[PDB]
Amino acid sequence: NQIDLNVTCRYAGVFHVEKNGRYSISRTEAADLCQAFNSTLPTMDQMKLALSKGFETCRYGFIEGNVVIPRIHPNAICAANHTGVYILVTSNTSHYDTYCFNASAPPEEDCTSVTDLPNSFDGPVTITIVNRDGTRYSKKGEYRTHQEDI
Ligand SMILES: Nc1cccc2c1CCN(CCCOC1CCOCC1)C2
Repeated sequence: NQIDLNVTCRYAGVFHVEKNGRYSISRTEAADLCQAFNSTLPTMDQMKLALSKGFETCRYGFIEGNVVIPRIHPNAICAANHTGVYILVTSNTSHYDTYCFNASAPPEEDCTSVTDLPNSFDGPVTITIVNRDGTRYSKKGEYRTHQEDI
């Protein structure tokens, strides 16, 4: 009973989280996930600022209202070579990664590791934060509040 959460650098408080390195988070689970990080789903304005500071990924994730990929550099296999905050328009499916926003984070690029999940609640799951440099932090707990997400 284990979940890996792959997390990125923060840019103006905004970061990306993948569950088990595969698209697998529902919109309701994304909100609970960010809450476990004492974070919220970013607004488009927050995300655009993060992008201006250096934030980009090659993965779809939720923000408040939309599913997006922030892109700085054109890449043919990432958001169809677009730049800016690319908005997913047409999809059959409901499960993606998530973006999260922590207001307490540094204002620009913070590429330090994440070493806590400060607002997870009591639970039976071994939750492991996995940073891009491989550093890991684990704790027993839960963050999902909706039964349909478990
Ligand atoms: N931040 C982080 C920490 C630990 C592992 C990882 C990441 C981000 C990328 N992520 C990629 C996982 C799957 O690669 C995707 C497949 C879909 O297209 C973009 C790359 C791995």
